[PDB]
Amino acid sequence: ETPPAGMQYLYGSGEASALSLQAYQALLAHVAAKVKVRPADSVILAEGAGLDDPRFVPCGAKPLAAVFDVDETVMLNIGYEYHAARTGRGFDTAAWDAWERTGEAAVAPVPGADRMVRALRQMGVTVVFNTNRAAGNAEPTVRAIKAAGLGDAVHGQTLFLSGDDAMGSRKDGRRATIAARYCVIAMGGDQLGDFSDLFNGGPSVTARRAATMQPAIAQMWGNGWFVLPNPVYGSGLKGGFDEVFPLDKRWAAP
Amino acid sequence: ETPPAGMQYLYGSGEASALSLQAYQALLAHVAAKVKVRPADSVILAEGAGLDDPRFVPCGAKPLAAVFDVDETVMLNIGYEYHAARTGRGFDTAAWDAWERTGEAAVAPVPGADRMVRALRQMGVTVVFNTNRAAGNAEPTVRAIKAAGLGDAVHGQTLFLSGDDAMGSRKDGRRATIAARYCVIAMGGDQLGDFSDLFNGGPSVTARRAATMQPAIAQMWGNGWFVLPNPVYGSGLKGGFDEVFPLDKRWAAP
Ligand SMILES: Nc1ncnc2[nH]cnc12
Ligand SMILES: Nc1ncnc2[nH]cnc12
Ligand SMILES: [Mg+2]
Ligand SMILES: [Mg+2]
Repeated sequence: ETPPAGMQYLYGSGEASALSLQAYQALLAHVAAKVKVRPADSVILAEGAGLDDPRFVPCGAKPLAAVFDVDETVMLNIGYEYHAARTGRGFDTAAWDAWERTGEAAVAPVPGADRMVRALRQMGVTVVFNTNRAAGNAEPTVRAIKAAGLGDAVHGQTLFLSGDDAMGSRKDGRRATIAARYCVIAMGGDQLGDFSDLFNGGPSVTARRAATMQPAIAQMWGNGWFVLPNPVYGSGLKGGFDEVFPLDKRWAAP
Repeated sequence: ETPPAGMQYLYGSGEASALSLQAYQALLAHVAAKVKVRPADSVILAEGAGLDDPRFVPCGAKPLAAVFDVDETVMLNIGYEYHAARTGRGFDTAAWDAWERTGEAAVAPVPGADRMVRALRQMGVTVVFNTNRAAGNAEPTVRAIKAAGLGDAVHGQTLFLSGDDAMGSRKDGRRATIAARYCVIAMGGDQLGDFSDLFNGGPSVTARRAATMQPAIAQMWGNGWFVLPNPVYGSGLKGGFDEVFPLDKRWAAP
C-alpha cells in the first residue's frame, strides 16, 4: 500500500521541498530589506479592516518580528500523518490531542525552516509562533518546536496558542496582541487562516480563492505574507466538483 | 462525490492560489534585479555539470529570457484533470494526446501567470516555453497558451516541445538550445525535471528530496529556479511508506 497522494507530495517529494525552500528564501530576502529600511505598515491587518478594503497595523518603533504558524508551516507533523495514513482517521480530535502531548519525538522541520529561524535571530528579528495547538499543551509544544531545530519558544512572549483568548481557532485576536508589541515584517503559514480570519467562517471555496487575488491582498504573497504547501489537510481540501472545476473549463475524452 | 484531495487543493483552494502568486512575485522581483544588473551565470546548468558540483552556462551578452514549463506551471489543465477525477484513469496516454489537440477551450492560467507574462515582456524579457507536450501538437498548444492569456508562443523560437530532439521527456537538450541563444535569468516549473534531468532517471524519492537541499541547488529556489505546486500528478507523487515517513519520526495513537 502507498500513502495518500498529498502525503507522498508534502512529506516525500523533492518538489515540495524546493517549494518550501523557495518560500523561505523569499522571506529571508524580504526581512533583510525591511531590516535596512523599516516600513510604515506591518503585515498584520488592523481590526475592522475587511478583505474589501485592507489596512494594516502601523509599524512604529516596535521591535521587528516575524509570525509563523507551527503545524505544516515551520514544523512537519510526520508522526501524526503517518498514523493518519495507516488508519484513515485523519480527522480525530482525541488522537490529535495526544499528538500535541506526545509528538515531540516524531517532528521534523519544514525544509529550510530551521535555517531561516537562525538567520532571523542573527538578523535581530524576533521569531513569534501563533499556532492553534492548545494552550494546555504549551510545554510539549515548546519541546516539539525545540526538537525541530526551531529555537526556543516561550508561552505568552513568543508562543501564542489556541485558548489564550476566548476565540478558539480564530487567530485575529492573537495577531492583534502580537502587532501591539511587535512590528511584524513577515508572516508565514500554510492555511489562509494564518493571515486573516476573514478568509474563513463563511466564505465558500470559490470565494476564498478569489479573495487571494484581491489586488491589495495579492500584493502580499511573497511580499509580506509567505505561504507553504499543505495538500494533506485543512481548509485547502474542500469543495465539490462545481467549485474545483468551473463549468466553462470542462472536457470529455473521446 | 468529491474530487481527489490534491485537485481540491491545486484547482479549488485559495491556499494554492496564494502559493502560486507568491512564486511569481518572487520571480518578477528576481528578474527586475537581473535586468538592472546582468549576472555572469544563467540559471541553466552547463552540460556535464552534475548535482554534486553544479555549474551554469554563462550569461554573456545574450538576450535576457525566462524559461517556463507549461502544464501546471503557467497553465492549468482543468479540463483534463476534470476528466481524470470523473474517470479515475489519470494516467492515460491516449486521452492526454487528445487533450493536447482539443483542450484549448478548457485551460486556465495559474494565478498570476498571465500578469507576470505581460510584466516580463514590458520589461524586455523574452518568455520561452519548454514543455513535454508533443511537437506534433504544437499548433493546438500555441492556441491553448494564447487562450490562457499567456501571450504568443512560436515553435522553435519561444516554444520547445517533446520530440524536437531525440531525447523524449528529457529537457536538458532543449535547455541547452535555449541557453545557447538566450541568457535565462529565471526558470519556473512544477516538477524537478523542469530544472534538470539529473533529478530523474534513477534517483529515488528519498534521494531527489535530499538533492534539493544540496547547498548549491538550495540557493536556487526562489532565487533563479521558481517552483509551483502540483500534488495532482507527476514525479512528486511517488514512494511508499518508508520513503514518505522516515522510521525515526513514526508515532502511534493510544
Ligand atoms: N484533526 C486534525 N487537526 C490538526 N491537524 C490535522 N491534520 C489532519 N487531521 C488534523
Ligand atoms: N498522463 C498524464 N500526462 C500528463 N499530465 C498528466 N496529469 C495526469 N495524468 C497525466
Ligand atoms: Mg498549520
Ligand atoms: Mg508541468
